[PDB]
Amino acid sequence: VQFLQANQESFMGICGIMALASAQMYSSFEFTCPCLPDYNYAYGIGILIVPPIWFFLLGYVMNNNISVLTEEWKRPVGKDPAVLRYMFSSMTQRALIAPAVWIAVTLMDGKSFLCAFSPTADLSEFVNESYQSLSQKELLKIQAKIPCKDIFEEHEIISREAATRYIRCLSQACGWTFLMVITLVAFLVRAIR
Amino acid sequence: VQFLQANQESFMGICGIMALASAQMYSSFEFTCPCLPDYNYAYGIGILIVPPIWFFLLGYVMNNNISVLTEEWKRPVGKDPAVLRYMFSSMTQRALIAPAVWIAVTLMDGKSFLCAFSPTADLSEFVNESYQSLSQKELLKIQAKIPCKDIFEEHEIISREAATRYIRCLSQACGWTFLMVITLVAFLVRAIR
Amino acid sequence: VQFLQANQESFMGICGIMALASAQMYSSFEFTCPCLPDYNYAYGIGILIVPPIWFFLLGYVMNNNISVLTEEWKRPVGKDPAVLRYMFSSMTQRALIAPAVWIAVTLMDGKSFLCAFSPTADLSEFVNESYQSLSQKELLKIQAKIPCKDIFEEHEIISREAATRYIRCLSQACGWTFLMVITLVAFLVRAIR
Amino acid sequence: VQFLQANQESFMGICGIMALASAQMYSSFEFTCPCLPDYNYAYGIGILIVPPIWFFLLGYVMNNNISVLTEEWKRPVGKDPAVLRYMFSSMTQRALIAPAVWIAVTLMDGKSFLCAFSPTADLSEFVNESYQSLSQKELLKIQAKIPCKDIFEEHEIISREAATRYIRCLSQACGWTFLMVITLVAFLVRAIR
Amino acid sequence: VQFLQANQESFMGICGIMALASAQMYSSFEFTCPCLPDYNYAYGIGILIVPPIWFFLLGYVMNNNISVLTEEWKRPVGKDPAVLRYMFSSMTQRALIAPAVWIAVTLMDGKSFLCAFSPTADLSEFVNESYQSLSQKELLKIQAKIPCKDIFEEHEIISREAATRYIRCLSQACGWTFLMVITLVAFLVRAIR
Amino acid sequence: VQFLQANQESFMGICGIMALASAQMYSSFEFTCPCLPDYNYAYGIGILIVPPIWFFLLGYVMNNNISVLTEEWKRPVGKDPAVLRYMFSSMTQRALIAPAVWIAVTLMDGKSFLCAFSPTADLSEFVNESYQSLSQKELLKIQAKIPCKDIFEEHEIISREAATRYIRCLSQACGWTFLMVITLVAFLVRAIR
Amino acid sequence: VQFLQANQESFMGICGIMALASAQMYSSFEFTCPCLPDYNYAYGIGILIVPPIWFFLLGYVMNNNISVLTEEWKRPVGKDPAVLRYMFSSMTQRALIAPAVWIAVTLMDGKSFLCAFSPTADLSEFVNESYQSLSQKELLKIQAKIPCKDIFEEHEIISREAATRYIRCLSQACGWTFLMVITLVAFLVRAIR
Ligand SMILES: *[C@@H]1O[C@H](CO)[C@@H](O)[C@H](O)[C@H]1NC(C)=O
Ligand SMILES: *[C@@H]1O[C@H](CO)[C@@H](O)[C@H](O)[C@H]1NC(C)=O
Ligand SMILES: *[C@@H]1O[C@H](CO)[C@@H](O)[C@H](O)[C@H]1NC(C)=O
Ligand SMILES: *[C@@H]1O[C@H](CO)[C@@H](O)[C@H](O)[C@H]1NC(C)=O
Ligand SMILES: *[C@@H]1O[C@H](CO)[C@@H](O)[C@H](O)[C@H]1NC(C)=O
Ligand SMILES: *[C@@H]1O[C@H](CO)[C@@H](O)[C@H](O)[C@H]1NC(C)=O
Ligand SMILES: *[C@@H]1O[C@H](CO)[C@@H](O)[C@H](O)[C@H]1NC(C)=O
Repeated sequence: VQFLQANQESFMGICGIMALASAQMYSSFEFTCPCLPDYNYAYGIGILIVPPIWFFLLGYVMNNNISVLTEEWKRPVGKDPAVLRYMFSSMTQRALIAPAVWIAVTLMDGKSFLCAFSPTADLSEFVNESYQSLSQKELLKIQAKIPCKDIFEEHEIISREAATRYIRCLSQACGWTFLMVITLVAFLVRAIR
Repeated sequence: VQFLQANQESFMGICGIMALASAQMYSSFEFTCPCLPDYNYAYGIGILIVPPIWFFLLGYVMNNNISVLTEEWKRPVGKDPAVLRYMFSSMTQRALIAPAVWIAVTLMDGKSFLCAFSPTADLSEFVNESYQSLSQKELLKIQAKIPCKDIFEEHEIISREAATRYIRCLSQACGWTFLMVITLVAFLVRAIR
Repeated sequence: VQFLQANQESFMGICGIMALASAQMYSSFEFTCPCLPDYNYAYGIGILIVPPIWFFLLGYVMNNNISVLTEEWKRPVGKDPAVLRYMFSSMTQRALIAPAVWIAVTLMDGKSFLCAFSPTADLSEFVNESYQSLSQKELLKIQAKIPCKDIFEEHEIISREAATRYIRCLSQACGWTFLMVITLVAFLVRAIR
Repeated sequence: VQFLQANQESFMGICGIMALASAQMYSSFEFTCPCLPDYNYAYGIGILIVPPIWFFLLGYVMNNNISVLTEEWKRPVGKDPAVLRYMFSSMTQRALIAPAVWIAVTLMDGKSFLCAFSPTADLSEFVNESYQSLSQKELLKIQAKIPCKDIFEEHEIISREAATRYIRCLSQACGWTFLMVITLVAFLVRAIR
Repeated sequence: VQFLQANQESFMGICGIMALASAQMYSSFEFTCPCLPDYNYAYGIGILIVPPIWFFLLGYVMNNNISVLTEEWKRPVGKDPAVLRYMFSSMTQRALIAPAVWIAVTLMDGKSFLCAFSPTADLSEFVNESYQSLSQKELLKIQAKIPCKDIFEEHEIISREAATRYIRCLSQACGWTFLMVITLVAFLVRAIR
Repeated sequence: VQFLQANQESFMGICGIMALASAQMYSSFEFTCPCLPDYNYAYGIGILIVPPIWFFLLGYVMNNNISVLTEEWKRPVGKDPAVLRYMFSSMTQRALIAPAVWIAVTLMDGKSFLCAFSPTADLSEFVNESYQSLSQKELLKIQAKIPCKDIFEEHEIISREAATRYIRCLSQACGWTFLMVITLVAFLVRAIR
Repeated sequence: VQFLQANQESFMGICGIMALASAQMYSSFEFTCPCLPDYNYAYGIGILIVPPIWFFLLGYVMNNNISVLTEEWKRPVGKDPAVLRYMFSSMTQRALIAPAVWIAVTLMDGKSFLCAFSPTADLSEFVNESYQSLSQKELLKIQAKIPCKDIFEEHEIISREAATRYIRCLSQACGWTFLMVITLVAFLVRAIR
């Protein structure tokens, strides 16, 4: 939370104020994995996918030049040819910021990955040597409870903390690759056009 | 609480100051489920319904142009035809902000859902296999105590934490659908009129 | 306490500065129920009643136009007829704010209700089935100790937490009804006069 | 401590800055009852009495018009008759603020009352039924240790927490009566002169 | 620490900024009594005596008019007779502030008194009745360890907390007498010269 | 986190604002060593290497003179000869700040060193005397779990805390050498060119 | 950390901003004694010696008049004779501030002394009476672990807390002597030149 208060007053700005808004909203959001073999994937991917869509729509709405764009696109011939495209692309670029920040933040803190890819993941290195031959339905039901400290009661079968750290490392690697690709794309866009 | 201090000074504004007011008021509100089979639904739905109504009335009151609206609507013919409707609709739109923020915040933190829909919910996956045949009145009385950590003393029958996470996920899904529908409506309103 | 720091700088104001003053004073006030069958009601109703009276007097005192009102009311004929009534009613309205805030805050946090109406309340649903036939003097003395966690040592007779939550819900319902009635009255006053 | 930071910037002032100074000084003062039958009363009454005297002297000193008052009172005839009395009374009134704040704060938090009036108080309702006949010297020595959690080791004789709450309620009642009388006096002074 | 942040911005000042500097420096200073019969007195009196001397020297150094004073005192006859004495006395008075604040703060928090006067103090009321006849060298070595919670392991001989509270009360009494005498002297100085 | 809030407002700046950005980002980054003999080195070196590369790219992007550099380098002959090189080198120098801050901070807090060089390190002084003759594959697998408090369960073989402190000291030595070399290079650059 | 935030805004300054920088950097630095008989002295003296050297170099670099000094010292005859020496000495004096602050802070908090002089110190008063005759190599290895709470497991031989307090007192005495000598030197410099 201190990171938001620090990065504040930097723009001082409406463009770079939704970024800290999304970051702080994630910081004050109670992630709760259902820890069920059926609804884990859905919940994880939903937390990963839906809030950025909503932030996109919100950034499109809060821009004071949607009215003019609608008025011009509505006429068969509006009062120029492509200053409209300019402000439209500027609006889209300004809007695309907060979704990227949300996705980066939720990837660096690998809760959604841990909640989503836990039941199906291949954890054969962490499963105990005694219970190394059992129905994968049992392993599904057990591994589903890994992101839940309070519900997991199968310490004699799978080390919970080892698998947690493994999947969190995977999630952080993915987040860093995402950040690098995004920054390269921004570099090309600013250096070409 | 840090989210409110961060989002402050953004408008700097009386319109976008009731939003943080309602958010902070929820943050500093001691939600207390009665954990009784009779008054759970009432308390949950009341916390969900009444404070937004009060915020609506308050936002209507704090606007300095209710006096002029009353004076004009009181005359059979006032000193124009529809600049009154304009300021009235502006007042209503400004007022409708804080109820939406309250409902969104109280849905993302699924306490009201957990308090309200716990006694009647169908929790057959979490009920123990031994006590899978008993009077639904007993299950009513037991499930009523799920939102109360201090009162629940039936660990041999129902896993409390699993059901809590389940209902909290449901509540968060509902909150996200609410936010998306609200944002789409705002988008249409700003893009048409 | 963060709510006061957030709502600060909003008026920026002497009128809307006693509200946060009373709220913060309640936040930093050590409520201590005597937990005796004789002095519970007195203490609860006193905490509910006296501080708003004091805030009323204080708001009357801190207004710089009591001297002029006294000087005019003292003369048999003062130097107009009813600009005095105007400033007097404005002073009274400005003063009536902080008592309302104090009463609302102390009702939402149902300590005074829990301290006051505990010894006399009808708690027959929470009393154990074994001790369901005993002198109501015994129940008086026992229920008096409900708001005190450190003094209550009768867990085999009455569930303390259940009764606490029950009475806190009642208090919050009363507080919400109070807020709604107050806001309706303010609405009528602003819309008529 | 948050109350001081909140009430700050309100005057923005040298008059209403010693009030928060005294309040904060009490907040950051380590009250330590000696818990001995001989020095309890002395310590309690001293903490109640001496700091307000010191604040009075300090408020008299920090006012830049003591030099002129001394120079005029020193002459047999000074260069008017009673503008001196005016500034003297203004200085005295400005000085009398911080002692009142200190006394109110130290009364609302009933430590000085608990430390002072504990050894001599009549606690016959809290003394156990077994030890209801013993030399009042023993009760003196025992009750002296009531404000000390770490020293009290006579739980089989007197309930410490009950007596603590009782005396704290008495102290808060006294503090509220003090505040009411002070505010009434200020009201009369402002409404008459 | 909140007291310093509160008293800040009051002067807004270089004179009244060393006071909060010394107070905060004491607040962030790790007092560590050696708890040995030989070096307790030395450490206590040193913490009481040396830092105020250093603050005196520092306040003398940070004043931009020592160069002129040296240049004038160096000449046999400088370019007036006693405007030098005026600025010298003003410098000395400005410098004497921080030592007083340090001494007051370190007296109100009776650590230095507890560390210094513990081995030699007469604690015959707290010593157990069994060990009331033993070589005062043993009592010296034992009482030396009173300010150290981690080292004291003689609970069967002397109550540590009782003696701690006793000596802390003595220290606070001394601190209050010091503050009163200082304020009286300042009053006389401002009212005479 | 307080260090960032303190060093803020110092530049008041876009150049010296990415430094605190990177420092705060490290402060709010959840380092999680996988504690596996295969992926420890990779994770440690990645955390050490990749974020500074990303900060370099970001500092290159956020500078408003990449467009002009591209436009000039694109032409066979641009509209001078080497004012381009000047602004290019200034941009590169401004960009190189945040990577250095990240590397210094992550070296002073020896987590990456502890995670990376733990499985291969030579810890023969800390290994117990009983298990001083065993397959280095066993020691590899065991030492891999040293940075994980929750996973390490081999206290009868290797002291975890001793090895942790050893490797953290090594990391801090490396960080200090890095800082010294960087500062010497900056000194030469500023004193020559 | 609050001391830095308090002493901030005092200069408001680039000269007196490195002082708080070094103080805060020490506050947010994880001191970790290796607790080995060979590398304790090295680590302690290094933490005491190297960071002030780096702060000296940094303060020399951040001053905007090293370029002019180099340009003038480079010529056989520069465009006056000794205004160069003036700005050079001013730069050196401004640079010497932060090393002094670092050394003072690290001496008042006697970790470096405790880490460095623990293995070689003469602790014959704290060593148990049973183990008062043993090879000083054993005492070396044991005393090396005194600054480490988690590693020290020889409570039957040496009291760890007593020796810790002893060495911390020694370190604080040294720090106070350092501060006094530094202030006297500054006094002489300001009063003579
Ligand atoms: C594996 O299972 C055995 C029981 O067969 C148990 O004793 C052992 O502690 C388990 N180990 C792990 C790492 O789960
Ligand atoms: C279910 O009930 C049995 C008793 O028949 C008990 O042993 C078991 O622990 C219970 N399990 C759960 C998950 O409630
Ligand atoms: C009720 O009293 C019985 C003793 O007759 C006791 O065993 C039981 O735990 C009590 N239950 C409650 C809810 O107080
Ligand atoms: C009163 O004393 C008796 C011993 O006679 C003891 O058993 C009981 O717990 C005591 N009760 C209280 C409230 O002190
Ligand atoms: C005093 O010493 C006796 C042993 O003779 C011990 O039983 C008792 O607890 C001690 N009391 C105190 C207050 O030290
Ligand atoms: C070393 O191993 C032995 C068992 O042979 C055990 O008793 C001892 O505690 C161990 N010591 C350490 C420091 O690991
Ligand atoms: C000293 O060693 C003896 C064993 O000979 C032990 O009983 C005693 O507790 C030890 N005391 C200290 C202070 O180390």
